[PDB]
Amino acid sequence: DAVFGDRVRRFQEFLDTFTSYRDSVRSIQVYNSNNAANSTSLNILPHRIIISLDDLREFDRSFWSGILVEPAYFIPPAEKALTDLADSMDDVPHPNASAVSSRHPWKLSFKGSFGAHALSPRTLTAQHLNKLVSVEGIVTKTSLVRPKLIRSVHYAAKTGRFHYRDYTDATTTLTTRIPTPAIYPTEDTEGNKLTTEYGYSTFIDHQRITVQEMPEMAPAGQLPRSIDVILDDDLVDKTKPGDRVNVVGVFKSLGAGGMNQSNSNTLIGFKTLILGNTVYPLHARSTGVAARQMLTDFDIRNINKLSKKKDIFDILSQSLAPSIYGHDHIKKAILLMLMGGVEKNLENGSHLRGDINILMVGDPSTAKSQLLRFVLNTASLAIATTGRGSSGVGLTAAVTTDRETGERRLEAGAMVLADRGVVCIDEFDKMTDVDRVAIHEVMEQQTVTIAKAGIHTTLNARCSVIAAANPVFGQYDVNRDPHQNIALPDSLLSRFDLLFVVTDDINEIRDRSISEHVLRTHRYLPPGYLEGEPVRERLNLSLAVGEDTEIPKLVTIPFLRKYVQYAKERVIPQLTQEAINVIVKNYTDLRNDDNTKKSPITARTLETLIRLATAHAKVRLSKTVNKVDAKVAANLLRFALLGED
Amino acid sequence: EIPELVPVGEMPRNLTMTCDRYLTNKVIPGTRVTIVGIYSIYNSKNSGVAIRTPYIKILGIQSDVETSSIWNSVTMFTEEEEEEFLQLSRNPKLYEILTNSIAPSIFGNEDIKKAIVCLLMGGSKKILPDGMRLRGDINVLLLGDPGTAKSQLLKFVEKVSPIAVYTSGKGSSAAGLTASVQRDPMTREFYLEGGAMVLADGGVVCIDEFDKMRDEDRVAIHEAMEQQTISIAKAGITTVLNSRT
Amino acid sequence: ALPSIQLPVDYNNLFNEITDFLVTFKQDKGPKYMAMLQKVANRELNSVIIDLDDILQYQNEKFLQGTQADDLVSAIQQNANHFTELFCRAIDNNMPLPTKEIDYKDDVLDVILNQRRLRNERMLSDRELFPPNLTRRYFLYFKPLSQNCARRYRKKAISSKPLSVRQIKGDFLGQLITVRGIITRVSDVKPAVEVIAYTCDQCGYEVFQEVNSRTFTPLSECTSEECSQNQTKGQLFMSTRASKFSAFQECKIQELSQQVPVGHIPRSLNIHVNGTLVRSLSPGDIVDVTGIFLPAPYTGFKALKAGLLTETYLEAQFVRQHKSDVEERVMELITSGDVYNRLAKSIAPEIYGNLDVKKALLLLLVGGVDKRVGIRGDINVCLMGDPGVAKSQLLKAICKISPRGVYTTGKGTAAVMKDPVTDEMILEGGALVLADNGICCIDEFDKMDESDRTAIHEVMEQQTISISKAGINTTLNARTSILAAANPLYGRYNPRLSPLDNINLPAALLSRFDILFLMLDIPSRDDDEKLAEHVTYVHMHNKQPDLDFTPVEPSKMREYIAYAKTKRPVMSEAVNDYVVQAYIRLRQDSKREMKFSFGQATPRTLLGIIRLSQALAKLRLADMVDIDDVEEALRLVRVSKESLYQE
DNA sequence: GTGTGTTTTTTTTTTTTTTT
DNA sequence: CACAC
Ligand SMILES: Nc1ncnc2c1ncn2[C@@H]1O[C@H](COP(=O)(O)OP(=O)(O)OP(O)(O)=S)[C@@H](O)[C@H]1O
Ligand SMILES: Nc1ncnc2c1ncn2[C@@H]1O[C@H](COP(=O)(O)OP(=O)(O)OP(O)(O)=S)[C@@H](O)[C@H]1O
Ligand SMILES: Nc1ncnc2c1ncn2[C@@H]1O[C@H](COP(=O)(O)OP(=O)(O)O)[C@@H](O)[C@H]1O
Ligand SMILES: [Mg+2]
Ligand SMILES: [Mg+2]
Ligand SMILES: [Mg+2]
Ligand SMILES: [Zn+2]
Repeated sequence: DAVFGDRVRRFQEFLDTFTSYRDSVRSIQVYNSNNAANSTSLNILPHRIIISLDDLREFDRSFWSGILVEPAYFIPPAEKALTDLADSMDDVPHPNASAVSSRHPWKLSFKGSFGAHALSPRTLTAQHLNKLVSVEGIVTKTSLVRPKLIRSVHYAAKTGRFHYRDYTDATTTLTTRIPTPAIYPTEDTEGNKLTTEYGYSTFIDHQRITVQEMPEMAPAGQLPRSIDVILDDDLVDKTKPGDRVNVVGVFKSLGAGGMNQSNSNTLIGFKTLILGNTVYPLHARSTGVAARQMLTDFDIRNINKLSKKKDIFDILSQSLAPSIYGHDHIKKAILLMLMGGVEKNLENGSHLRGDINILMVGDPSTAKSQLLRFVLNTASLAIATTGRGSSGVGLTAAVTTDRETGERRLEAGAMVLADRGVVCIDEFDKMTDVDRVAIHEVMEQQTVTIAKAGIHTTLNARCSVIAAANPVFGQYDVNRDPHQNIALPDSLLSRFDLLFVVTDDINEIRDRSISEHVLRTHRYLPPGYLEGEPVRERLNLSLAVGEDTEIPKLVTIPFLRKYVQYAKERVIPQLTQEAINVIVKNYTDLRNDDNTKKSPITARTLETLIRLATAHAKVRLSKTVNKVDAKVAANLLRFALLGED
Repeated sequence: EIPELVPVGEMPRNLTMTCDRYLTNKVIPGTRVTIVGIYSIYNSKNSGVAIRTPYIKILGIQSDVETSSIWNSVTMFTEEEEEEFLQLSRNPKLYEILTNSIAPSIFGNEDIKKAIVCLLMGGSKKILPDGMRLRGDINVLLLGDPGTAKSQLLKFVEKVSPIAVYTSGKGSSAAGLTASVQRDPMTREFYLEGGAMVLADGGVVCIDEFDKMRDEDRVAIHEAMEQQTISIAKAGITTVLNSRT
Repeated sequence: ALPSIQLPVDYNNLFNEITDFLVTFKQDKGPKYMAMLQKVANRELNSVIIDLDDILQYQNEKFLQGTQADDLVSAIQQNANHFTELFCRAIDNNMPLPTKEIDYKDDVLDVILNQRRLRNERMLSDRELFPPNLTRRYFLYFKPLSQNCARRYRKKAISSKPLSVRQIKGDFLGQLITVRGIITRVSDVKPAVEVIAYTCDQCGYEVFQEVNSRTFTPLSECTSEECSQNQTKGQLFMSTRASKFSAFQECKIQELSQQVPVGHIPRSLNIHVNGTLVRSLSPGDIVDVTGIFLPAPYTGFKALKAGLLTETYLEAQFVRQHKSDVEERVMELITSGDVYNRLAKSIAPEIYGNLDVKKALLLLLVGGVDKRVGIRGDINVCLMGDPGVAKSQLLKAICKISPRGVYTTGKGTAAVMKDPVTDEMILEGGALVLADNGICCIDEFDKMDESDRTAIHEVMEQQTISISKAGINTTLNARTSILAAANPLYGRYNPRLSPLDNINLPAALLSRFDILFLMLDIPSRDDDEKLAEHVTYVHMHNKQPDLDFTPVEPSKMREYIAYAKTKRPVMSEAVNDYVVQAYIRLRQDSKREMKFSFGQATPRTLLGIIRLSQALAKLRLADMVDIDDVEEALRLVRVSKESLYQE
């Protein structure tokens, strides 16, 4: 075990070389000590340290190569060295009589460049076993959090002595050791009865998730492939199904593969999985950034400056989908949806939803699906759905069975996963009626209920619904009222804040402008691409893993996403009496209007007006709603209903 | 087994085999290959007495549609055949040669043959920075009187196209065209199995008897023939795969 | 080998200080816990609730005068299981003698004690025998710490902070924690064996075997000294009379909707309650349960299959629910506030207009009483209304204010059988039976299938639903007041179209309802304006625009119904005469109207009028059914009938 | 002392198919 | 795997 000590001491020398890790350890220890000294508080920092592989390579290339080649013999010594360093500089406070027994090993985390070890579940060949690799994918299945024993403490009530027995498993420790029968020793060696001392025994949270590659880099004619990852201790519950992620960990192998006289000729392989060491939640489909995008002070200052622009609303609306010609009011409604109004959690169980749900029905090839595709590519949490390609069980909740434990469980559907997000439903008229009541309940009360298979639960899906629909006929018939032109119940239409009618009327000047714009779009050439060259995709932009006035016509899409996130987080507008007068006046005028006879205008339209005013106040970043918000909301609603302007 | 080699009134016989190392991921389902291997035996414990499961251990593959993907989405083209392709591209009458090379047994139908050539070539896929994409496939429908070799044209297209799936109008279900949610018999878990049109990813699907589409089955292709994507939300599975067919 | 570790807990000093605490604690009669132990000796109590506040106060007292404590409050939150046995042994050591003439007619354990003592003593002179748990007729539980509001709560006292299921990390195993959550499934009471009391066929010996493993093996081998020395090899016979059993219940508590992060699924936790805490929980309970968090093992062969991955449960110790003085108060409200008008607005303060529908809701909440048969005291109304009218909000408010009130949509009741394969339970409930002595708020009554149609029918003329799974024909009582919130088909209601043609419900079922109202919205200049003002004010202040008396508590209706149920306002002979001529003239005007045929007067309308008058007098003292009562009931009925003929 | 035996599952959810 | 047959 001399090599183990040599690796330990070289790692400690490396740690002393870069004191930033020492400062991070000190900060974590003092934060935990202060929280312990300070009440309804439960936020405790973990015993994990994130290092950069580049610094290790610069200091000792041999150690870095051993880490990236055979981590099973290099990371345990590093963990021991980190634990020794932490204890040495530990504030040595009064022991809790538990931390002495309850071990707290200091986990290791990694970031930086990985090279050929940045892989995908499809490309994870068997040659990478026992080698540390980084794999990107989507979380699809998550087993229930299940603690497991690693160390049992027992008290002998005949000698007054505490005996500990450490338990090891192939899924717990990297180095292979004899599995322990997981039996508590009830008797001492000297015939003394031992009582199992819970609380002083040590258990760790364990989880088993499934990570599969991107559907979009999945090769033609092949379905995405998946691997199993074992998150442990801190990493449990840090991810949920439907999350894009990049995990860094050891590609380990388990099982007997037959080879036990049970299967001598049978050709079954071995169990392969990943013991996750680091999780980095890349999201927003940008391939390298998280959903909660970091906001620099310069970006916040620029956002504040642009908030003083008079027509910033119009600029952002037009900057949404530049490649989509026209449809300006639709873009305004989309921008309002992406960053909507406030949700009122009233008393006595009353609940007023703040999400905006818009149904837009129109003629074929009117960019109805492309608008939803753009919203999917832009929104922080957007889930795609097809009316034909969807089942209510697969839309809300599915009663499956667990495999790690072997018993019943619920799995989230398409809208539950989109909680606090947006659901883009194409071919809305094509949805099955039996499962259409479920989405109706969703958009009605933002909650689903399950009362089957001995499971009586109520899940929350506070999503914003955008739907694209086609007329009953091949095209819309303006000679008919907008009830028979739609094959959906008017009760289903009522819960939508806005219903947008798209007509593909054949103009000449407008058609010429559309054709010119579409041709300008189609003649675009990517910067790093030549003419007559196929647009190949690799997306291996993860060169490093982890964190490693003004009047512009159109802003960049990531900047717009940052602005939307900052607005949703920061400003909580308050409705104002000046907006109240305008809202009530417009609601009264629209309600008792002759042209509004065909309209379904009811009290829900007042809720739509309030939500639109709140969203428009969010657009201005004003912490209170104002008259201009009410005027713009009334104009947009009047456009949605009548379409005159 | 090859459909042309099945016995009369007999369903095709399946047979399991195993690749190894460099032979792994050499082909994809739907491809016609030839295998030289060892006819081996293993005893599965899953209903007679002293029965033994037969299989093949592979020692060679001879395909004609290249490796996984379309030659792994890159050129496996040797210099001689590439130079021959360049020489063919410089033929001024190449358009006429290709038109005459489409369904030679089918008389006339020159415009249809030229449209088939255009479809087999297809446009260039465009991916804008803003996020939405522009497809590069061509969708062609052939209406007309029966007995005009339209089915023969579809069969020839399926024969000549590197990736092609030929389907019948009546024998077609929406869950069988794009994706089927099936429960795993052993693990009791649901999973997706690619449909007919998915197997034709990057190629072409020749749907005969298009008038015999079930109205609930015909609509299921509206998204995928335009967006080139298939959205599935079933049995706790929510995915959006690509089908550029 | 078994390695050893050193831990500063000092179980011996802790036990001695525990004895000192029990003996020498006098809360601000003698010591409280010595009084409780004496009462236990009097067989007047078998539930020792160890309050953490008492231990904390004892530590506070002795800290000022010697610091003779080791922070036991923090010391037992680390491993409460051992301290439970420590407290049990302390109670047994300081167990007082009985100070009451308790009858010992059923003293089987005492009989066994004295018999075995005499049997041992007759050879002891040569001319522990009993388990410590067996002698105990009591059970000990822990009461969690209250709020501190002091520096002692320096993130400590984990039992004082209500956790959620997701907050229960594996490190908390062995701690005494607490959770806040809603039950979903409670098991039945079952006898779990504590110690078996085998008796040998020969050698006359009885051997005890304590078991805490959820599964054990019989002895059936006379290892007793006499049997062993004689080599008789007698088999042991299990004896329920001398064996010790404990009532047990296994609940399955889920986490509240607020404790679930976005895009996640609520979890569950199994709770093992035993002793006198059994039967203290129901599925419809939202509670703060404090107990010991323990890793229930896969003892047997499944442990080998699974490994170190164990399962967890909570050994609950304390439960706190969340959910004629009031009688004098409701007379005060009656004299001050006009219930007919004030409580009408109180039902739907946030809903503007439709005050008569609110009064009908009050009458339905009160309900008639004609239990004598020869009928029914349930008032039923259907709110067909019009899409866009706040019928759903009215039903939600009724559900939140009516005791045993449940709300559901037409499309989701009914019943199910043997939902879990493992336990194979019997006769699961539904939604209609949930509001047995309550009201069911049926939204989407139109979008409701023939099966539930016949179910709610059988309920409404039977006050009971029935199922026939396998010819069992078992039935579940549901005397539920029916509150329907259907809406006219094809969206908006058509006044020109007949009301029964506007809704896809059978006319027979509709006529059997006691009363029905058309409340459809019509675009006006002022009513919409005032409603918009109301909604805007609610948005401003998160509260109603209080312009009148707005009582909140619904227990006033509870007092009214409980008071006047026994009273049973007797109909007067003049009442019967006036209602009989009322029926005569109502049928006459129904014929002379024959414009919609639904306006025909029926004896069912007479039953509805009788029960409405009964409810009216039920709210107003007793025997108020007179000319005024029947006039009010007939006015309401005629208003409802004209509502169908509105415009 | 050599060699066993469990724990161990068919629900709910899709997809098809014939009637209705 | 390991305790019970
Ligand atoms: N122009 C043509 N040249 C050669 N053969 C032809 C031509 N038109 C028709 N045929 C023959 O006519 C037959 C047509 O059969 P199919 O192709 O199966 O039917 P179809 O023409 O597609 O029309 P359907 O399927 O009945 S609507 C084949 O035997 C063809 O060879
Ligand atoms: N008189 C009213 N007072 C207050 N709010 C009202 C009133 N009428 C309607 N509302 C509002 O309208 C909404 C409730 O309408 P709903 O009850 O859902 O309409 P509906 O007739 O039940 O349509 P359904 O659900 O298809 S039957 C809430 O936002 C209420 O605030
Ligand atoms: N206003 C527009 N500007 C630019 N392109 C448009 C517009 N309307 C339609 N298109 C084009 O039509 C094509 C198909 O649109 P699609 O999303 O299928 O509409 P729909 O869902 O109504 O059929 C898209 O490729 C898009 O480029
Ligand atoms: Mg489209
Ligand atoms: Mg044909
Ligand atoms: Mg409603
Ligand atoms: Zn005996």
